[PDB]
Amino acid sequence: FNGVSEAELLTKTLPDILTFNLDIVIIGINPGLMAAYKGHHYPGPGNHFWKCLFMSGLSEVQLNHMDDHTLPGKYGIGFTNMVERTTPGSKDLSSKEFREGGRILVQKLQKYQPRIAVFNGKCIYEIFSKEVFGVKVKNLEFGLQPHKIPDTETLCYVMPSSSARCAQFPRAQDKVHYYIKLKDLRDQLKGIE
DNA sequence: CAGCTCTGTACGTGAGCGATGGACAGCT
DNA sequence: AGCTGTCCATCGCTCAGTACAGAGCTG
Repeated sequence: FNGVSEAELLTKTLPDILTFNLDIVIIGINPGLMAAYKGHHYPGPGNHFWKCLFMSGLSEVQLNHMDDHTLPGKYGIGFTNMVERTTPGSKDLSSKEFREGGRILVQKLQKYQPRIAVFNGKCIYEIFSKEVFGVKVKNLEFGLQPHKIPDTETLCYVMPSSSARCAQFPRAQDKVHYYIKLKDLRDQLKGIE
């Protein structure tokens, strides 16, 4: 990491990119090493987020992590994470951390009230749902969820993690459907006013 | 028995490493 | 021609959640 130790990166955090009146908030699991290094969302050379955002038409050009600060004003997209703490993988986080994260995340969403809270990962929505709605899902599905963030009109939309670690959706192509459906949901909500 | 939870394990792509060797040019 | 060093193509390899079997538990 250009002479920067893994030990130093694990201490770093990644600032949220949140404003009011957003259409979408991308909720990641937590910052990975490269995200902590760069100070930008999804720089992972293999992470599919920026590729899926373009292939779906949520961005009209291929953007990258360096553009994340332009996303609220130009595309109506913000960013946060279920957990603040940096680690190399999603399995380095404890259940307590996730639940402490969900409580902080629900307050952030209740403050900014985006049209749609996007869970970039199934695992984080499984914990979120149980913690915030008291609902333990039997057959948890991707896409639009039946509960709004409490005391808001904010919807919950779930996608497989943009991380390339996930073998069930091996390519950015295998996840674009969900980004397209997200775009469709947004265009519907903007049309409904 | 029949459901639950909780943990352990297995799994596809493609980008980017370091290592290796071939192509090639400079010089004698 | 013979030698030596750089460069670059290419190789093999690592590595960035999810689903599910099955043990242990419990109604």
